[PDB]
Amino acid sequence: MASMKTELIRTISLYDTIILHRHVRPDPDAYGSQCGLTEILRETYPEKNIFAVGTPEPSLSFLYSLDEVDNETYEGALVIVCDTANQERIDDQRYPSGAKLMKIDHHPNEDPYGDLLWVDTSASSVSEMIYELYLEGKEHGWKLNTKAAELIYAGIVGDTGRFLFPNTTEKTLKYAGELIQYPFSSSELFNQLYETKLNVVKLNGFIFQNVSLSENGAASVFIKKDTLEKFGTTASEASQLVGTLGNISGIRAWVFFVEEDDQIRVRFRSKGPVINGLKYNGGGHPLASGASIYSWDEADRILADLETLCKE
Repeated sequence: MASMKTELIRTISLYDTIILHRHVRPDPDAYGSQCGLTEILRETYPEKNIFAVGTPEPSLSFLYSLDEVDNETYEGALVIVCDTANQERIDDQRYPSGAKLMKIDHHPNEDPYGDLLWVDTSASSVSEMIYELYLEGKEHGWKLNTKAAELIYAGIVGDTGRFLFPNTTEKTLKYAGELIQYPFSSSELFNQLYETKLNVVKLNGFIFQNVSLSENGAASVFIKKDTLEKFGTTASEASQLVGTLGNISGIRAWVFFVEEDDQIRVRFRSKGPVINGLKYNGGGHPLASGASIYSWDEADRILADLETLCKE
């Protein structure tokens, strides 16, 4: 809604202090929406006290640095939470202690928190929504500088896997075209987003070398303790590699089994068949899913089922 968009801008003009949140374990969209908006507000309102809080992610610290804020700073503040569907995942829970709370998200509105809410499930990403907000804010004095343009672009390219994912729409590409006119270097941004440690690259090599495809295009990857120790890779590094099998000729759906301290992180992926239906105490989207498990026996039966989902 255009009105709804205007009501956010009006509210932002009104508060002297604005403190911005995002979700725990932030991804590029969280940096681009939260920090992109911070940077628009800093440029536009050099008289306001603007702060972006939370715990940084070291692989994205190159985008922007966060602030360490006192409890007193929230008194009478506007608080803005970006890209966070559930209150319990907001990084830095002090979010409701301001005078006002504003929710800007693209995930379904199951937790309809905020005094003002702007939820658009058709946006690719919350970074796209921030660029659309800025388009409506321009007429009200908003300024997008080079740093902000770079943040928003980074959000959009990280969240869509660089216009690869089904969440890419016409607006995504249009706004990216607009944003790429700012004098930041897109190629050094991509170099940094995609920079990968040699040991993780090696683990990725081990996975490619040993993957096998059934008759039905099903595939599986067991990354056990020993494997992690040998490559010096964390379980989280290993699981983040699940998406690298997607270009294999004839692959339909696959799964990673990563052995953690407490559980075994399971990651599912599919080139077509729906895999949320595969129940095992965890679900997700139709082509990307997750769950936990507690023995290899249980993994072995997930396998039998994957075979079936792929045969059918």
